[PDB]
Amino acid sequence: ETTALVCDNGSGLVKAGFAGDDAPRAVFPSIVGRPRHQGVMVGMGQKDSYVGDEAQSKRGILTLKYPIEHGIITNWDDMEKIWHHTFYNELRVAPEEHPTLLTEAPLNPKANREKMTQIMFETFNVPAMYVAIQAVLSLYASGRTTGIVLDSGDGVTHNVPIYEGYALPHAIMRLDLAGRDLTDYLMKILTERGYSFVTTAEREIVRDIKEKLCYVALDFENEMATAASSSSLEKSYELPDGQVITIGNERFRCPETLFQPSFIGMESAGIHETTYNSIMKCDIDIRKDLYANNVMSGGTTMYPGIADRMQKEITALAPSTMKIKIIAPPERKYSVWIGGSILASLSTFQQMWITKQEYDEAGPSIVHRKCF
Amino acid sequence: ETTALVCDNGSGLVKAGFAGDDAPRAVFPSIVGRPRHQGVMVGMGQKDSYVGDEAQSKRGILTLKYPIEHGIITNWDDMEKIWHHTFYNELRVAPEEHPTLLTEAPLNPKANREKMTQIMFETFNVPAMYVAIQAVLSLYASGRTTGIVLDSGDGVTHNVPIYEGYALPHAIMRLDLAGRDLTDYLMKILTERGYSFVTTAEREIVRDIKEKLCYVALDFENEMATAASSSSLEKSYELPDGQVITIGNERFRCPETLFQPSFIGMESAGIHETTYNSIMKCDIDIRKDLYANNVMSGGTTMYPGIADRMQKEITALAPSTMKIKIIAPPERKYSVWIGGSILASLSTFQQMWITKQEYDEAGPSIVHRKCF
Amino acid sequence: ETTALVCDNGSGLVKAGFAGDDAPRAVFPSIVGRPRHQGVMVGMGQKDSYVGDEAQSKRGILTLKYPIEHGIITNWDDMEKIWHHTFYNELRVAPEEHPTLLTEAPLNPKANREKMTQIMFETFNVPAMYVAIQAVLSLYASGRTTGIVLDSGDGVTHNVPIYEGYALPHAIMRLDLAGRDLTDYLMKILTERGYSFVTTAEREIVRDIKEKLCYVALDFENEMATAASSSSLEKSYELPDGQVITIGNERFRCPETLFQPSFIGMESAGIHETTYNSIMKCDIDIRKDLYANNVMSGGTTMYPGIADRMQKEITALAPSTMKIKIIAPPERKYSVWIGGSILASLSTFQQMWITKQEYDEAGPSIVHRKCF
Ligand SMILES: Nc1ncnc2c1ncn2[C@@H]1O[C@H](COP(=O)(O)OP(=O)(O)O)[C@@H](O)[C@H]1O
Ligand SMILES: Nc1ncnc2c1ncn2[C@@H]1O[C@H](COP(=O)(O)OP(=O)(O)O)[C@@H](O)[C@H]1O
Ligand SMILES: Nc1ncnc2c1ncn2[C@@H]1O[C@H](COP(=O)(O)OP(=O)(O)O)[C@@H](O)[C@H]1O
Ligand code: BEF
Ligand code: BEF
Ligand code: BEF
Ligand SMILES: [Mg+2]
Ligand SMILES: [Mg+2]
Ligand SMILES: [Mg+2]
Repeated sequence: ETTALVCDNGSGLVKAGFAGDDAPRAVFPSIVGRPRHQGVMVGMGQKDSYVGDEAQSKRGILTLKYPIEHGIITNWDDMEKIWHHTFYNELRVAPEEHPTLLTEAPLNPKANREKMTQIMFETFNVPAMYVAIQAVLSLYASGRTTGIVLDSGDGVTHNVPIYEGYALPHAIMRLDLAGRDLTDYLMKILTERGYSFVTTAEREIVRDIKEKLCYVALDFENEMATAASSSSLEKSYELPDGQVITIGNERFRCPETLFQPSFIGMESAGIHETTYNSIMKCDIDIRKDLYANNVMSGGTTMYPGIADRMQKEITALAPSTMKIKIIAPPERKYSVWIGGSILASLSTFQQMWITKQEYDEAGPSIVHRKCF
Repeated sequence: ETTALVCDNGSGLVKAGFAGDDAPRAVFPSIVGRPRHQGVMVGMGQKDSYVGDEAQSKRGILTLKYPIEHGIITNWDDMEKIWHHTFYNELRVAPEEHPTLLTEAPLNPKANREKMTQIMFETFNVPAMYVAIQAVLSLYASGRTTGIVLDSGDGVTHNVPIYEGYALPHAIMRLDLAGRDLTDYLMKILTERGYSFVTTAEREIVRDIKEKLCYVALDFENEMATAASSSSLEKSYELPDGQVITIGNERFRCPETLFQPSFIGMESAGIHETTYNSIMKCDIDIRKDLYANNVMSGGTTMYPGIADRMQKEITALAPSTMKIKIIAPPERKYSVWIGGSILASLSTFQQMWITKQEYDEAGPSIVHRKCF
Repeated sequence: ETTALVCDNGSGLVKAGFAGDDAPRAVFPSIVGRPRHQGVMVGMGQKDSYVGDEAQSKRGILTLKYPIEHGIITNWDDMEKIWHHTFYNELRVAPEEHPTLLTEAPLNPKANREKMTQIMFETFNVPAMYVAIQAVLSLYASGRTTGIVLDSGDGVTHNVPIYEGYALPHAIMRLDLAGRDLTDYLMKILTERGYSFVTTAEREIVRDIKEKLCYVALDFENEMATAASSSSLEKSYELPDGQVITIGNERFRCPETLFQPSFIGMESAGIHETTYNSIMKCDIDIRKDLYANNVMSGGTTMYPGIADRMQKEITALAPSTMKIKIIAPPERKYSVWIGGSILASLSTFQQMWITKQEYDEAGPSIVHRKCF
C-alpha cells in the first residue's frame, strides 16, 4: 500500500487519518459506553456497546468507561473496540493494506507498547507499524529540530527536550496532571457554588463547560481580588435540559491547577517549574536555544492566556539576561497527529517500520529496539 | 462561661445540647408540618405550623416538609422555625448568652454556610459560633487522631481521610445516597408485596419499618437463595390502625442499596468501593493506618450486619497481605454531636470561634477563612 | 573532659556520637519535613516542622526536603534544625561544653565551610571544632596510612589518594553521582514496569527497594542475557499498604549506573575508571602500594557484589603485572564516622582544634588555614 495511516490513539480523544493530509480524517472521544438501564423495546437495533461519537450522543443511558488512564491502556477488551471502530467505521479502510503509525507518551510501561504491538499484528494484521513518542512528533508539526515540547493531553503532561535532532532522555519529565484531572477538579469546585455533577454522563457536560468558558489568569491573586469586585468575570452556560448555570472565580481557578498542583493535593512542580526543571537538567550550552524554542502542544494548551502565563512564569525562573520565546501555534489541538502525518510521509522513514516478516521471528519484544 | 451549645442540625433529625454533656439534650425529626385540611373547631389552641415532635405526633393531618435536602438547607423560612424551636422550646435557653457550634457536611455549597452564619448573628444575636465538618467531629467522639470516617446520615454519605490530625481534602468523597433514599426505596419495593404508602405522613411509617426490621445481608445472593427456602426471614410489623404487614426479603434488599446504588438507578460506587476509592486517593504511606482505623458514623450505619458486610467487602478490595479493621461504637447514632460536645469543650479551641465583634466588620464571608 | 562529639553531618543520613565509642550513637535521615495538608484536629501536639526519624515516620503527610544537596548545605534555615535536633534530642548534650569534629567532602565550596564554622561558634557556642575530609577520616577506620579511599555516600562520590601519611590533592576526584541519583534513576526505571512512584514520600519507598533488593552484576551484558531466562532473577517487595511489586533486570541495572554514568545522561568515567584515573595521576612509585590498598567507604558501597565488580574492572584497566586487593571492611556503612571517632580521641590531635578564643580574632576565615 502507498499510504500510511497515522492513528494517535491518545487519552480522552483519538485522532486518526492518512499521512500527507494536513488535518485528522476523524476525531472522536476515546470512550466505550455500556447500557445502565433495563432494555424494553423489542423490534429495535439494541446494541451491547457503543463507542466514540455513538457513545457521546446516547450518553444519558450509558455508563462511560475510558479504556486509557493517564496514557496507559487499562482495558484491552474495550481498546480493541476503539481501534476496530477507528479502522472499519469512518476511516473505513481494511488494515491488511495500510501500514500504521501509532503513538505513545514517554516513560510508559513496556508491557503497554508490547501488547499494543501484538494486537496490531495479530488481530488487525497491519503489514507494518511504528510507535513514535507524543512529544517527538510535535517538533515535526512545528517544522523544528530543537525545542522543549510541553505536551499536555487529556491523560498526561510531559516534556522532552530536543537539541539539533537528539532527544535528552535523562531530562524527560512526565506528570499525570492533565485535561482529565482539571475536569474532575471542576466537578469538585462547582459543588461549592451549588451545582452537583457526579455521573460519568455529567462529567462530559463539565468537560464542555471547561472547554467553552475557562481561561488561565495572568496573575492569580490579583484575579481572585478582581472576582471579589464581582460580576465582571462571571459567565452563564446552558446545560442540556436548558437550565442555565452561572460560573465565577471557578472559571479560572480550574486551569490554575496546572501552575499550582497542590489544589488537587498531588505533590509536584507546576507545568512552569516542570519545564524549567527539565531545561535545567540539560547540558549548559543548549539551554539558550531551549528557552528560545519552547513549544506548546496538546488540547490542554488551548486555554486563552496560557501562553502569556507560561511566558511570565518561565521568565521569572530563568535569568533576566535572555528571552523565553514560547511558540503556541494555532493548530496545537492536533499537532501530535499532524507531526505523525509528516513522519509517516518522509522518504527516509520507510526503512524504520517494524514489518510483519520482522515481527514474527522476534515477537512483541521487537518494539523496544526499533523504536525510541 | 459555664456552657456552649452544640447543634448538629443535620438532615432528617436535629441533635442539640450543651457542650460537656455525654449525649444530646434534645433529638427530634428535622420536619416542619403544615395543616392540609379544613379547620372547624373554633375556640381551641390551634396553630399555623408545627415542628419536630409536635409535627411527628400530629402527622395524620399535616403535609410534612423536611427543610434540609441532601445536607443543603432549601427552605430558610422554615429552617428558622427549627432553630427557634431548638433554642426556645426544648433546650429553652436565650441564644444571646451561649456561643454555638453548628455543623455541616463536606463539599456543601458556600451559599449555605454564609446564609446559615448570617441567621445566627442577625436573627438570634449569638455571641460567637463555628461550623465544623460532620466527619472531623466524628473522630473526636472516637478519641482517634487518625482514621477514614465513613458517615451516613439521613441525607448524605461521605468519607474524609484524616491522618495524624491533617485532613486530605483531595480524597474526600460525597454521595447523595443515605437514610432518606433508602426510605423512599423501601416505600417503592413494599408496593410489590401489595402495601401502598404515598403521603409524606405515611413515609414516617416506612421509616419505622426501616428502623425496626431492616438489616444488611452478609452475602446478598446467598440470602436471596435463603428467601426461596421461604418464611424463615419474614417479620410482621403492626402499622398504626393495627393492620399487620408481613415483610419478606425486602427487609434486606433495602439496605443492600448502599452496596449497590444501581438499585435506585444512580450511577456510583457503593459505600464499600467509595471507602476503598477514598483510601486509594491518599498518599501511599498512610493507607495502612486508614485500613486499621476505618470509623463509622450516622444513623444509616446502625443496621445489624453492616460492620461485617463492610469488613468483608473492604477485605476483598484491599490486598490480603494486611488486616482491615472497622470500629463501629454503640453510640454512633450520635457520634457527630458527641464529637462537637468535645470540640466546644477544649481550652485550645476557644480562640477559633467567629465572634460577633469579628462578623460585624467582615460580613458572612468570614466563615470561609476561620472554618474548614 | 571525657568526650568530644564527632558529628558526620552527611547528605541523606547524619551520623553522630561521642569520640572513643565504636559506632554512631545516633543515625537518622538528613530530612526536614513540612506538612502539605489542611490541619483539623485542634487539641493535639501539632508541630510546625518535623526533622529526622519523626519526619521519616510521619512522611505520608509531609513534603520532605533534604537540606544537603550533592554534599553542599543548600538550606541553612533547616540545616540548623538538623544540628539542633542532633545535639538536643538523642545525643541530648549541651553543645556549650563539648568540642565537635564536623566533616566535609573534598573540593566543597569555601562558603559551605565558613558558614558551617560560624553556626557552631555563634548559634551553638561550641568550645572548639574541626572539619576533617570524609576520605581522610576513612583511613583511620581501616587503620591504614596509605591507600586510595573510594567513598560514596548519598550525595557525592570521591577518591583521595594518600601515601605514607600525605594526601595528593592534585589527584583528588569528585563526582556528583551517589545514592540519591541511583534512587532518582530507580524511580525512572520502575516506571517502565508500571509502578508510578513520584512524591517526595514515595522516593523513600524506592530507597528501601534500592537498599533491600539491589546488587551489582559481575558481567553486565551477560546478566542482561540471563534475564531472558526470566523469573530466575526476579524478587518481590511489599510496599506500605500491602501491594507487592515484582522487580527484575531493573534490580541490577540500577547500581550499574556507578560503572556506566551515561545511563543517567551525565558524561564521566564510571567509579572504576575514576579510581584508575586517580591512581594514574599519582607519582609513579606510589601506584603499586595504592592498587594494593584501595579502601571502600560510605553507604553506596554496601551493594552485594560491588567489591567483585570493582576488582574485576580495576584488574582490566591496571597492568596485569600486579594485584589489586580492594579492602572493603564489613562496617563501611559508618567508616567516615568511625574514623572521626578515632581522630578526635588522639592525644596528638588536641593541639589542632579551632577554639572559640581563636575564632573571634580571625572570623570564619580561620577554617581555611587550620584545617585541610
Ligand atoms: N478549547 C479547549 N480549551 C481547553 N481545553 C480543551 C479545548 N479543547 C479540548 N480541550 C481538552 O483537551 C483534552 C484532550 O486533549 P488531547 O490533545 O486530544 O489529548 P491527548 O493528546 O492525550 O490525545 C480534553 O481534556 C479536552 O477537554
Ligand atoms: N436504629 C436505626 N436503625 C436504622 N436506621 C436508623 C436508626 N436510627 C436512625 N436511622 C435512620 O438514620 C437516618 C437519621 O440519621 P442521622 O444520623 O440522625 O442523620 P444525620 O447525620 O444527617 O443527622 C434516618 O434515615 C433514620 O431512619
Ligand atoms: N545497605 C545498603 N545497601 C545499599 N545502599 C545503601 C545501603 N545502606 C545505605 N545505602 C544508601 O547509601 C546512602 C547513605 O549513605 P551514607 O554513607 O550514610 O551517605 P553519606 O556519607 O553522605 O553520609 C543512601 O542513598 C542509602 O540509600
Ligand atoms: F493521552 Be494524551 F496524550 F494525554
Ligand atoms: F445531614 Be445528615 F448528615 F445526612
Ligand atoms: F554526604 Be554523603 F557523603 F554523600
Ligand atoms: Mg496526547
Ligand atoms: Mg449527619
Ligand atoms: Mg559521606
